[PDB]
Amino acid sequence: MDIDPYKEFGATVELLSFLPSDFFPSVRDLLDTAAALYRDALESPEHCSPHHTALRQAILCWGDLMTLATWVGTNLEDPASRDLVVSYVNTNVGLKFRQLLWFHISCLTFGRETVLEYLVSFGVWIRTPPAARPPNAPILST
Amino acid sequence: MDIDPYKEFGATVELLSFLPSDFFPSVRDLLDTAAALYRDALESPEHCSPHHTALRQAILCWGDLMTLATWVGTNLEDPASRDLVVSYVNTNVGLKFRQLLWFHISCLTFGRETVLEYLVSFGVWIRTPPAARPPNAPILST
Ligand SMILES: [Cl-]
Ligand SMILES: [Cl-]
Ligand SMILES: [Cl-]
Repeated sequence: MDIDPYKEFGATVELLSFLPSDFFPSVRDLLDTAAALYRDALESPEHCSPHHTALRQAILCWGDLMTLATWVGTNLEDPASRDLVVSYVNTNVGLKFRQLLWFHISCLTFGRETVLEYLVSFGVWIRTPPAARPPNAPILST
Repeated sequence: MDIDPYKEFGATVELLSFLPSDFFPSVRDLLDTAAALYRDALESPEHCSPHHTALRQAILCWGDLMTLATWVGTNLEDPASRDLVVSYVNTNVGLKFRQLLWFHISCLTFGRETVLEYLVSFGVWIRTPPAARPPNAPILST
């Protein structure tokens, strides 16, 4: 089987991958922000929206991923398990889940429709040769 | 925060934990049932249910778990192997993923409410002496 966590929301993995990695904030900064704003909504008994329903599972899934990454990097007596877990987290799943947190939090702050257009706008800007774009890349607001 | 993934769906971690860990099918079977019933709906871009939105996310991050497992057995010496990491996973979050997959799939097949009422009745039924219960077990259907 094969699923795109973004398809049901009107985006894809490729649309987010077209953003540069350094653009997304850290896993901890996103987690902090997700609490401060939607602490109350996330811990509620009402699916506030499919964005809330996705954000709860994603956040909990990542903690499962992080428990495993901890066990593998600490309790394997092979020393290369450190570098393998650091690589796995940076290279692979940390950035994949940094995008996912950012998408659903921004859809909740600026609305799904606003956020999507910002992707496509960012998409032309990056694809555009530098002397032909504005020095500042696009920016998200209401 | 502290997010119960069952709370927006009327249940709690303790209610799923109220059934014996023997009871929930392997993660592999549940994926097969999930792909055999809601493949096209889960891959659909249509939000089909808050259960759908949540099932999609659980499916993908079981894969992120097994992907890490693979790295360890591939990139490290064979005493630390994929079989070791996976044995760790299934000991840990393995049941947690079986309960989730079951709850959300079985909530799609039968009514959600059917499932919740089953959880309590089946849970007490297996705990009751044969002499002091009805002979026929609480069951799920429509
Ligand atoms: Cl971080
Ligand atoms: Cl392109
Ligand atoms: Cl008991």
